Amino acid sequence: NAFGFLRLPMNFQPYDSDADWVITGVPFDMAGGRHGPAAIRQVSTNLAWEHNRFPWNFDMRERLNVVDCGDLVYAFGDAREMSEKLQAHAEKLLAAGKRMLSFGGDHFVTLPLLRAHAKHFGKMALVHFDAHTDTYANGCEFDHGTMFYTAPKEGLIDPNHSVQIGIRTEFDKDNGFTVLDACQVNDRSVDDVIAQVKQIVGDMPVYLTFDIDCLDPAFAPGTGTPVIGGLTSDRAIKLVRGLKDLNIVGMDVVEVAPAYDQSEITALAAATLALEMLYIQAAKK
Amino acid sequence: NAFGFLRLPMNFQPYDSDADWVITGVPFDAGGRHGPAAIRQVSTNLAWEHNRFPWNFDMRERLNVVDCGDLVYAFGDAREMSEKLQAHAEKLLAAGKRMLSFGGDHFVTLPLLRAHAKHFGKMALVHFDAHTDTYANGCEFDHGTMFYTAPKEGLIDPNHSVQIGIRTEFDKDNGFTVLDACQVNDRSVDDVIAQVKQIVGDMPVYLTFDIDCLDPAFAPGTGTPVIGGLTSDRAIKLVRGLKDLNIVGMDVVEVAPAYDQSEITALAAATLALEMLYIQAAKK
Amino acid sequence: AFGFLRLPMNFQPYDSDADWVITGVPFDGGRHGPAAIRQVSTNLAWEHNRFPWNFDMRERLNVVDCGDLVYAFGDAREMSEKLQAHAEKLLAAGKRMLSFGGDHFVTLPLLRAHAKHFGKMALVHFDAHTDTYANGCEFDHGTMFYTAPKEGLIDPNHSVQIGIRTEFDKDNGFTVLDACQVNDRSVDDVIAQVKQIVGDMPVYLTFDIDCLDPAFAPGTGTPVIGGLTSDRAIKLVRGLKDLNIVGMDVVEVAPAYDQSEITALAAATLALEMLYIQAAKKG
Amino acid sequence: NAFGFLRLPMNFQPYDSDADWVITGVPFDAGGRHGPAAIRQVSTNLAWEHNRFPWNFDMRERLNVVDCGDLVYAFGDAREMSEKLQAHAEKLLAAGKRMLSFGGDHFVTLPLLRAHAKHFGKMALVHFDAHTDTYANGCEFDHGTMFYTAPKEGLIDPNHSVQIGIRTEFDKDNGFTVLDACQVNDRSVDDVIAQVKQIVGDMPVYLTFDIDCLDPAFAPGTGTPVIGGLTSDRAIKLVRGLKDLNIVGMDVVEVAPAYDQSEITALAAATLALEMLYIQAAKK
Amino acid sequence: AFGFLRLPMNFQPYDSDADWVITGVPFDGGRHGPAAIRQVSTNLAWEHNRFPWNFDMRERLNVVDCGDLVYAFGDAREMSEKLQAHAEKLLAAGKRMLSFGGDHFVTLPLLRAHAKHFGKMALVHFDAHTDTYANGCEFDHGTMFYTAPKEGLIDPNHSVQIGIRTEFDKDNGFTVLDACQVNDRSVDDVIAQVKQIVGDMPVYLTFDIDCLDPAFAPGTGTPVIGGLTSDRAIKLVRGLKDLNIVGMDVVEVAPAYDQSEITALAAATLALEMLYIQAAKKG
Amino acid sequence: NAFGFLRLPMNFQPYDSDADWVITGVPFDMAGGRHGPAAIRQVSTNLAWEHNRFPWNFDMRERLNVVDCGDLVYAFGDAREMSEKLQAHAEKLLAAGKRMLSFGGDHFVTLPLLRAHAKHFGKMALVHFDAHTDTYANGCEFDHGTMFYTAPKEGLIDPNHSVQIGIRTEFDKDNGFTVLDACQVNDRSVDDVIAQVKQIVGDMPVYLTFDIDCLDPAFAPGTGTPVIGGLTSDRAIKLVRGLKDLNIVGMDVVEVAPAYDQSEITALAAATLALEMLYIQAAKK
Ligand SMILES: [Mn+2]
Ligand SMILES: [Mn+2]
Ligand SMILES: [Mn+2]
Ligand SMILES: [Mn+2]
Ligand SMILES: [Mn+2]
Ligand SMILES: [Mn+2]
Ligand SMILES: [Mn+2]
Ligand SMILES: [Mn+2]
Ligand SMILES: [Mn+2]
Ligand SMILES: [Mn+2]
Ligand SMILES: [Mn+2]
Ligand SMILES: [Mn+2]
Repeated sequence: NAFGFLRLPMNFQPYDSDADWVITGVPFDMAGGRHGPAAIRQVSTNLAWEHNRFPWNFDMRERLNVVDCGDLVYAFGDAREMSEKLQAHAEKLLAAGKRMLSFGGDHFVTLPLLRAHAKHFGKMALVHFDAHTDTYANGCEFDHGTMFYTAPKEGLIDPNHSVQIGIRTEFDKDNGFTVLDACQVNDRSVDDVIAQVKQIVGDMPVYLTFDIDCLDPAFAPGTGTPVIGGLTSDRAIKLVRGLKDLNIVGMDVVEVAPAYDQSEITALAAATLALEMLYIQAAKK
Repeated sequence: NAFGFLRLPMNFQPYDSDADWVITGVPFDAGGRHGPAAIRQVSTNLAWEHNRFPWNFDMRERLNVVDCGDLVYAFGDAREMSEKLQAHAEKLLAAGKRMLSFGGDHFVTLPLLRAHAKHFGKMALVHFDAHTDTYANGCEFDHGTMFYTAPKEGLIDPNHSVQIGIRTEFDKDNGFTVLDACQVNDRSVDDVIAQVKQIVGDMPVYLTFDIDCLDPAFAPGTGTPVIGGLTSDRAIKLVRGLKDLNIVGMDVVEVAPAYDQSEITALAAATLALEMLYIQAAKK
Repeated sequence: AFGFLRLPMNFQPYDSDADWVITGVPFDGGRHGPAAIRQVSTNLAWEHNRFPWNFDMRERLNVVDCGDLVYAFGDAREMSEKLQAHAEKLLAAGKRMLSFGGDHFVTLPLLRAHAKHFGKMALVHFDAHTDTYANGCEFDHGTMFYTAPKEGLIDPNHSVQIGIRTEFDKDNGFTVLDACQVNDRSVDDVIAQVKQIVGDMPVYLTFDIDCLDPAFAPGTGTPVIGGLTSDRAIKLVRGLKDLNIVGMDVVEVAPAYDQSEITALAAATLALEMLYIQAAKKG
Repeated sequence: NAFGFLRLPMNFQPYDSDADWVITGVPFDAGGRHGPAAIRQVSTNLAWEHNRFPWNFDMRERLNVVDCGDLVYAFGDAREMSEKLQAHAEKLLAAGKRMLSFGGDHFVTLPLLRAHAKHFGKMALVHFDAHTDTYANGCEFDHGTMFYTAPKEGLIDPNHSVQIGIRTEFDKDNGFTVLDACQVNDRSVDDVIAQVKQIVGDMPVYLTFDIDCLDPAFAPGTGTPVIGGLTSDRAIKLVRGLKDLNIVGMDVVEVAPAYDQSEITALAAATLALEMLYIQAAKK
Repeated sequence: AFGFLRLPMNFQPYDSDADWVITGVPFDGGRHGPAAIRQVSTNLAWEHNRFPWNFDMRERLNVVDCGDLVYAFGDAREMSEKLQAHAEKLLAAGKRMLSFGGDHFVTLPLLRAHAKHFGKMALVHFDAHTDTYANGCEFDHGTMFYTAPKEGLIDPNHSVQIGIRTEFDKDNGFTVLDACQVNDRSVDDVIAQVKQIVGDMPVYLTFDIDCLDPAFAPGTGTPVIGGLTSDRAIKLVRGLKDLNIVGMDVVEVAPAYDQSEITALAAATLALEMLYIQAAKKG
Repeated sequence: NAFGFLRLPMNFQPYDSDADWVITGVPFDMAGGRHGPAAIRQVSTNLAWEHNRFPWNFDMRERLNVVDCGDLVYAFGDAREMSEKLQAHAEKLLAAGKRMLSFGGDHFVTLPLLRAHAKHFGKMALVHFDAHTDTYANGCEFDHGTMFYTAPKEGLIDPNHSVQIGIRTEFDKDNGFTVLDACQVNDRSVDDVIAQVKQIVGDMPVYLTFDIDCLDPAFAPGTGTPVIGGLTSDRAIKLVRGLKDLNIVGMDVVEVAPAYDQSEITALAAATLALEMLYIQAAKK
């Protein structure tokens, strides 16, 4: 109570709660993204004092019952156990009617989530903010750059209605994934880019995943794999806000590595983005 | 002598000096006390330029600026800081001097507004910040309440005031014109300045600049950060675009050196401060 | 596997199958610039094709890193002389130079060696400063582009200075594209004007990292607010492909003032782009 | 559940729990608010040890410890923090629980002393700090005045109290025995502990630990640092040497994470905290 | 001039006039340990005779640095196998090893190679942890000195563990000199007991940097308060001269958590002492 | 006024003031010791609130008129001008009857000071706290490791009554300088070491110079040339305090490089040592 993200209530038995949205922390890397959820929670008090978060004219916590269920408990080193307890957690939540905002953690945390969400929402469109496309063909079982190769192959997402925003590194130009790379995103208007995004997604249900490395290192230095020429936090937030009218079933923010943060501005970016992900959900009501 | 901000002369008895502009540091409340120190130390970066770019003249040739050090007051006592600070300002103003002031908590502006209102009348406030600082029901010494109190005491006129760079909850119905960061970041400097001049009119202006207006990327060293702010480039051009307004006093506040990174925030504040001085000099 | 971008170290590069040689020049807190740049560059090494390129620079050029220049602990005079000798023998053997600072001063020896082998050059200069101070000490950064034209090394009248944010001289023949306008103009616009100024002349490309705004390059000794973004820096560099760049360096990185290695990463990324735009013209 | 300090259970309704010891965080005033957060985050470093060295048993097997989170109070209001904090403590104490408390400003101890005095009588204070915190003429909410006020309100008896690690000006004439850092650093642990036991007697003890007691080399993360302090090794052995005293409550305060370096200070505090728990457990 | 302590790099060290070879083993935030250690070591290089010694180690041993071990980005199994192969071929050619971590796990391959060439060894272990966990993952730091005795690589009964500050097993044959007593006893006292435990057996010297108190070595991934000072660490290492040390490593340095480079400097200084005490016995 | 070190009065015209002791800052390196005096001043407020600085039972500022004259103004790059304006400054102060506590800055700052002091006090005994002996035979004209070679050769100090405390690096064992190296200093009692110091110095006038690198890097990380195995701040302060009965004519603290400081603990060590240097002067009265 008054102890989680944004001073929301902790509830460690959330499956039968009245919550609409459950926040879950997943401290996991396989560096230093393990403390991402702690850092995000700790800095979110910056945001909590606004009754109506700018620029909105209503309070999210009045339109949505959001609870923080803490962090996922699993064997210290084991990633298989992480992955299985994460998908299990996610399935039990979805079956109870709840929706998920999730804090990472390694981006790999997303595969368990997509798997669980796919069972309840069908094949999904992926809106992916990152500097990496994370479609690596031959990597380790738990590599965090291989999950959006594995997800289409397991029929979890449809590349042909997915969009990858802020890319700045080598990628495969023929996946059916539409790559809106940081170069053009930075040189195009937010409206322009949202228009193109909406055209691709359709009315398909969306999973929204945001690796913080998508922001330029100056705006978000606290990440393990930085790439220069990224987005501003102002552009990120405007883009996220522009996704209001999509059918976003679930969402997560990942790769925040507090050990490389500077005066918390990377955790602040994640907490503000996570809150915007909530407000756009509340604004559809 | 050669020891204060920008290697300007220290003068701890400025009231009868032949200085036009007096720099005053006010170390007051986290940890924005070293704001003035940080600003002065980093300012030597700028001092070597004879004509600070992009100006084609030397501010120091057109204006006598002296740095009078920091305001002495009972260490924790805030009611002393205010009375000592207003008195300082009143005596400087009566002697014909003008003030560039370094914070320090943003609250320090309210004493300076009281002092300035007695000498210049009701003012227009040009307010760069991420917060509107109009909180109605707060502690008498809360930093985010100065622009609720000031209109109520008749110091400033909301209806010619403007609040630039806002990124947090505010009050749309109170007379202040709020140019939010979302907007300012998407609009040209000329567009915004035009609008600023429209609202302000011919009226006299007190310019207050809370560094949290700048995005934490450029001003990480602040106590209450908000993402999606202004760049240093935009902040400096906007400030430079107020040349033609009647700016009677000015301050830069909320630099918390504990959270600064490679002295970036203090550099921005000192640069902005210097630009505030050139605006004055380019009219003389 | 051990030098910049996991390239081969070759401490005997004068006779070698390499077409380009990377040389660290630790010199003054920019001693450690070259180390910082190498260490962070592994972030880029894993990309077969460095985005947004369509091929691997490593398959179009043999590039080797011969380490750092050895000179007397404090003697800058030996530093200069051993630096210019180093280049003269590299440039002599039909090998090019990407060099890492280090003090910006390091460019002046390199310009002396380059002028003997390519003639008077156009200077493409990324910096917040113009570095043209006449009445300055013998070994001093800032003064090089007063000395270099008087020694007939570069032609101011085809030289361009990009990102300037500080006091400078308007009447000396250098074209200054200050950070105020560079940030308000399109890259294409600026590149067009660069190409117009330089013409067909061989260019030396020098990049003082303070050109970037301190938010992006905090790790610098002489920082100035209101500079360029890394995005704009990289697009401008990339836009110089069609010019004839004979030599290039990246200087002023100071790790003691770096934050989460972002200055070093910006310099390593720019340096890699300087290599790609070379590889772009040979293939 | 598995979420609080040392991965212990959270329980936000601890008053009727079957817990022996309750951990409470009090975020209050620079920037010692994140003291509790910092302590909890770093504490996982210790949690993996089943028998925390050098003990030959597991504290968690002998004691039910729960973490009840942080004290909620009106954000800036300090008079609320005190009344809410004393009430919290009184209700826990009446229910038979004992308190390990994380600061937070050192001032938080005075409410906890009021609560404890009602349940345990007048106490002996064992006080590790670089400051004596006995300032007579201060603000009602000044951190360095709690051990002037507490004797005057009859909460503690100076004549069985001891102040360990002092490195700054103090008052020799007020009943407290002051073991200065110069002395403690030159004397064996057994020597000092002998003396501590002599002074304290059989009387009940409240153990308060301000982290600035540790030399800034080991606890850089503090707001008022003083050189020539204690090592973490000496601090932990001294604390461990109080096993036989009747310690009724305990706290660790003044961890300012903004000034911490690689989480060293928070680690020391959490380790010391855990040792405070083992002292209790080794008597049960 | 480019490796540790400005020693020569030699990427082909198997046939070389060197008697000792320095090898970085970047492995997991200890990837960057070896770099950090090399970069800071120049602080020591300028001393002809490293204090308090009466001669130059560099004039009694040929020491070279062959860089870092090349292995698959994430495959630790290849890391181990290429590491043990590396050592087996070095130890085979009559060359010794000072190695830099890197994860402490790196020692286990090195112990496998060393045991084949020197037999079962006494372990002199500086760490806050005993690293004897039985029921742990295949590749995991902490478990090595459970695996190493079961594989007959070391003899617990002549092995000593110095600086322990955490849970451990009292009954397994290892002699634990915990940081509580080590800090309360004289170096001579402790060295005497070390010499008594080890006897005439060949020793492998492994130094996990968390042994030092976090105040002295902040840059570590698993820190524990109440550890050793660098002064005491260096005096203890120095006191092992008369023992027969066949191989040595320094591990767990994590720069992401270092403060003003003091952890790296402590490790580079210890490593240099490990070299002097070798040079002490040959001259 | 109330603006210098320890909130003491600034006085930029100190030669004819009533001060006994003048504090002078010398921002100079030839890295990053230039801001040493600023850092020292800024952190000294930590100390200023104690009326009687522990462990003393009197107030220094009651027994001594101490003023801070600011920093020495000279040509930005030129060290010759630094050196000459520094010695000139020092001579004018000494001739006026004033005594000097000086903040560095590069250790080289000491040569101008010794030169000026020698003219007024004669040949001096040097009490030197540092990890380096600074007796380098062949270095640059302004090398900061060569000044205590140059000073005996110019007849400024007598090595045979000088003592070098906390040494941890290669030095020349036959200078007549008595080296009390950190190894033994750390293993010997403070009384023991002071006794030996007093025996060597005699009643000769002492210049006390303290390079902060003498402290172990953990206690004082903010220096350019660190060496491990140094002294604690507690031992440094006790030793300095033990020099009360020597005839210390002048004093300085040098090499504080704020760019490598951690939470100001290096500047705090210098400011506390500098204050102790003042209290021992006041305690003889
Ligand atoms: Mn990414
Ligand atoms: Mn990703
Ligand atoms: Mn604000
Ligand atoms: Mn404000
Ligand atoms: Mn520059
Ligand atoms: Mn330059
Ligand atoms: Mn205290
Ligand atoms: Mn206290
Ligand atoms: Mn360990
Ligand atoms: Mn270990
Ligand atoms: Mn030294
Ligand atoms: Mn020295």
